Amino acid sequence: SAILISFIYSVVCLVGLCGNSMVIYVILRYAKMKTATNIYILNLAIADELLMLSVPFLVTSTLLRHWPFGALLCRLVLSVDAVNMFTSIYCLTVLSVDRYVAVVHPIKAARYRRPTVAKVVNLGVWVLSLLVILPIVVFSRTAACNMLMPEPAQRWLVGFVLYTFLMGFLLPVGAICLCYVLIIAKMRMVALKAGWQQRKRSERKITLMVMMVVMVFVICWMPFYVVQLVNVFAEQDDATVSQLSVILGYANSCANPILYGFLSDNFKRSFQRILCLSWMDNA
Amino acid sequence: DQLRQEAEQLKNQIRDARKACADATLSQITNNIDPVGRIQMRTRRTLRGHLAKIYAMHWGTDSRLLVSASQDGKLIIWDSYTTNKVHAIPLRSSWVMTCAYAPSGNYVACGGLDNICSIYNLKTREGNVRVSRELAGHTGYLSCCRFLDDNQIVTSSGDTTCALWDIETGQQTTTFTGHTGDVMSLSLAPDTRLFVSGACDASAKLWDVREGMCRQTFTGHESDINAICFFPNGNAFATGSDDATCRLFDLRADQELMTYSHDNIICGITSVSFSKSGRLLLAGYDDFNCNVWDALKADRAGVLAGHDNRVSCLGVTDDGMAVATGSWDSFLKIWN
Amino acid sequence: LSAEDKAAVERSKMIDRNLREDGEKAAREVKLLLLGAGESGKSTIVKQMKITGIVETHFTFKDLHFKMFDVGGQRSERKKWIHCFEGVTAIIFCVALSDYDLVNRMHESMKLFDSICNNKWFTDTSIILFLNKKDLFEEKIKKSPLTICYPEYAGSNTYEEAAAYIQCQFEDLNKRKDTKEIYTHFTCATDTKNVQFVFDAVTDVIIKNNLKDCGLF
Amino acid sequence: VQLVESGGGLVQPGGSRKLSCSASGFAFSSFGMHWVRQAPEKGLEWVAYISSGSGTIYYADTVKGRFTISRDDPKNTLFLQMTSLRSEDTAMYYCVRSIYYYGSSPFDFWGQGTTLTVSSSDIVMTQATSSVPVTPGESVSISCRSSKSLLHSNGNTYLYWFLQRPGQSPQLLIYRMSNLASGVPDRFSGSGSGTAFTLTISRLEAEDVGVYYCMQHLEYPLTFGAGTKLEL
Amino acid sequence: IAQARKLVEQLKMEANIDRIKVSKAAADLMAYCEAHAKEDPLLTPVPASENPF
Repeated sequence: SAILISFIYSVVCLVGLCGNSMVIYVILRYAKMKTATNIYILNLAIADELLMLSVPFLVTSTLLRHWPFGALLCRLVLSVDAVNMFTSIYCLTVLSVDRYVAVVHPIKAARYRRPTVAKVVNLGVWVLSLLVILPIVVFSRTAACNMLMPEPAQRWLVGFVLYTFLMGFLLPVGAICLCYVLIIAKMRMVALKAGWQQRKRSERKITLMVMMVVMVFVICWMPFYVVQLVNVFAEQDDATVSQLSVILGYANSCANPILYGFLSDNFKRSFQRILCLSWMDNA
Repeated sequence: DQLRQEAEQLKNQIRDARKACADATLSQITNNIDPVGRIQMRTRRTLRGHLAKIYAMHWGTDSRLLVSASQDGKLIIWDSYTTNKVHAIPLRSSWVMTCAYAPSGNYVACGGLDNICSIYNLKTREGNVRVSRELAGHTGYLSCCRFLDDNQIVTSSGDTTCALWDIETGQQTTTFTGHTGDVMSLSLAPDTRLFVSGACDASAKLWDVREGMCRQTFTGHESDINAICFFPNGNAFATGSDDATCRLFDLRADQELMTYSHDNIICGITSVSFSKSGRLLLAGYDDFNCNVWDALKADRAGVLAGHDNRVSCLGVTDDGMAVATGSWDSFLKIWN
Repeated sequence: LSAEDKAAVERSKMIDRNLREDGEKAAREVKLLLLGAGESGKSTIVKQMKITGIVETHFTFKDLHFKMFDVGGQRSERKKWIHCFEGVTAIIFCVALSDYDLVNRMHESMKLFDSICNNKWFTDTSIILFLNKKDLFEEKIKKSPLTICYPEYAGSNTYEEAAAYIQCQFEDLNKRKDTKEIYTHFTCATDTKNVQFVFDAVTDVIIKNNLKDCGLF
Repeated sequence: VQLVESGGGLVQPGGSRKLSCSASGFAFSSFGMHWVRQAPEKGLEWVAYISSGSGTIYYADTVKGRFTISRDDPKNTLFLQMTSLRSEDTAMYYCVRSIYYYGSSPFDFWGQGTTLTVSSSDIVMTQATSSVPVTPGESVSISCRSSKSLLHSNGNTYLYWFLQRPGQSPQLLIYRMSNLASGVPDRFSGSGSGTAFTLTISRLEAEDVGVYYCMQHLEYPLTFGAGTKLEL
Repeated sequence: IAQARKLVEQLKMEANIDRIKVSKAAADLMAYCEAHAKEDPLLTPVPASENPF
């Protein structure tokens, strides 16, 4: 099981990597990042790449059962994980806010929707992430690379398992279902009174493509953040369980470009470019 | 009524005239010349700041400054050695299809559907860029305006006419007629004496300025015309039509010499230009890219594809060290 | 590496800012494009609201400024001055319900509508479609059915049938009905009905645009 | 054009004082501004520079801390605030202009200035001469020498030549060691390189007698000569 | 008739001009192209010194 799941781990890691790196290569040159959109997408792809570039280490920690990389590494890898995860979950939210304020406030939002704002909020995201994840480095050391905060370990352990739960699962899900539901209400209200709207059109498409970017994000990170609570408030656990939970937590970060990437007009065009180029190259 | 016959006889006589002087077939002369080679260019500089399409541009006599005109109601001046902005002038009519930079460097000029070539002064105390004149007298849409001095400009309008003017007064000092359609271009000579025009009637005309009357007519296309320029020696010029073809006319033999086409091209030209040695003709197509040609062999020698949309304007500089292209994607470029 | 070429950059770093501030402010002044048959209804369609070559216009409604660049009075070719209007937000089309017999006119308007709704620069460009001079159409058919101009039509030579027939015959020429939409309305204002229709249609088109400027399709 | 200055007067040592410039006739908001200074019988010294947008401010190594420059673009008004005065700050101050862009002409309009009196690694430019007798028709050539090369690698020569007649205020003559201003004749010129700079007149005439000065704008601060008087 | 007299006078004002053959024109063109082919910064790329771009 360890060998097979390690192969699957490499698969997932490299496919995510390809996704969130091709996204950057496209958005950097052929798309010519100008607006805030391309700022947020680049930041998100970066975060994803980093969160994903640290699978093998934990895949050995599951297989080797020891840390042949050093204490400094046992701190740095874990911290990097934490910061990539949280900044990704915050970039999703800032994107799902960039839209509500762009169809329902398409007049005033001009003052907000600028590049400087994008860059400063990105920096603030990384800042907040580091701030919320430093307690890992401050108390990390080879045990099994884990956290061993002072006693009661339970107090510190669960204190942190609930600091991340809230600020990486609830605020974003409390500001991504809302900001996805104050869009459909409009798109409906301002449809009937146009003089052409028969049985609703384009809502059959923007009600399905919206309840799909709120299904994966909530079905992937849920299992993890619920089984944690279980294991730490019922005293039960198992290996394959946490393995599944982890592979999922790191799976959401592979299917994103397929949502916030290739489905963007700029991406579609700048990718048709390289597509036809390679068609002329190898065919 | 019956006078329409002498017209045909005189046309036949003129055909025989400009035909008897043809025994060369220029392409048959350069059989022994060594070709240019192959020409690749690199986008040295890029110039941003426009928020919409740009419709023309013009360089300066110092090879370093240039000017652009766009639909966002803006006329911008660039320092092409540092991609810096010297001036940004706001316009009144955003339907703009012309621009100009005077030789002295003092004044500039725009023009569009408003039927007015507003003329601006750049070097004024009070630290600003004021509009010195608004020149009216047309009933069409300015398609090109070009200076002669700081006090003599020339305009070409879609009402089938062209005009020479005088600024301090504002009154047409000359009018040029003889067209049967929309004029869409212009080109002045290096001796600033006799210009040339080319109209949607599939015909071009070689004028005079002092006198006022046409001097020669030129045909050979099968469709309308959209661009025209000279050849350094003020003894030839080149037309670019929407039939994908570009042609070279001479002024001493009254005929065309070489035709520039290729079956794999169907789109329409928008702009044309030459080089300081008249050995390489630049052409801007509507297939989102540009082209390059050799004016003595008819065979291409390069391409300048770096544009994600149409190529509306283009212009080589005096010294020679650079080239430019304007595109509907709102990004100016500087090759070399 | 630079002496006074560093104040020639605090200049180009303010010029750009001012350009933006002048480009992030055209949006709220949307740009329509009136049209019409031969001197049919281009008169009052401009003055529905009451605040040199090509005609401009300006009327305000709920913090939204409309500019109606009427162009039906420029005597040149249908083309060389038309791609100067791409990027526009919408298009209007004012046709008469009863003038078809003059000279027929309905045919000319249909040819125009076909030349418009399939142009190279108006694929993604939506359309509005008004139907003016209606109170008179209630009579022209009352005595002269439209079979004069549509012999293939057979039905109630009356308002609620013939009018809907013409509407559904004009709302079906678009060779593509997924990309762009096509609206309809009639000219019974109450001094303010139509312009409200334009407001609704234009906000809907603004949405359908932002929902591609944000990938949410 | 106009550029008036007010605020000058007579104070006691240690006090503080304000000085105000008022412009009339140009796009103030598009123009840098300085405050040059001159003592009773000495040369000129630079003291400040504010830019377009207010996002740039310099000072002299002598004054940082107690002199505060300020600008109000709407009412077209400049300001200098002084704290902790001394006797070395007794002088006449001049409001000035400066616009920078390719083809510019800095220091193209000097004001008239106010007067302030009280009780009791920088480049140097050597202006040796202090008197020269002449008579009309005489063609002269004044000298200015530096302690470093003024020519920047971009092909220029950041030197300036000024002038100041009695009971008047200065009047630019040359900018960048070769180029000539607008409002003066072809009688004046200049040339040289790298610490050697020669001015050139032809067919002298009254209204030219005064004290020519020298200046460099290669890098801040800015330094002046010491007065090449030109009498008969 | 409205514009069938001055038009013909003009068309006559054209045919009455000397017209050289084409070979001399081609020769002049190629000669101007040769005598200046050394200062064509695009036909003969210059080193990166005299190339401020």
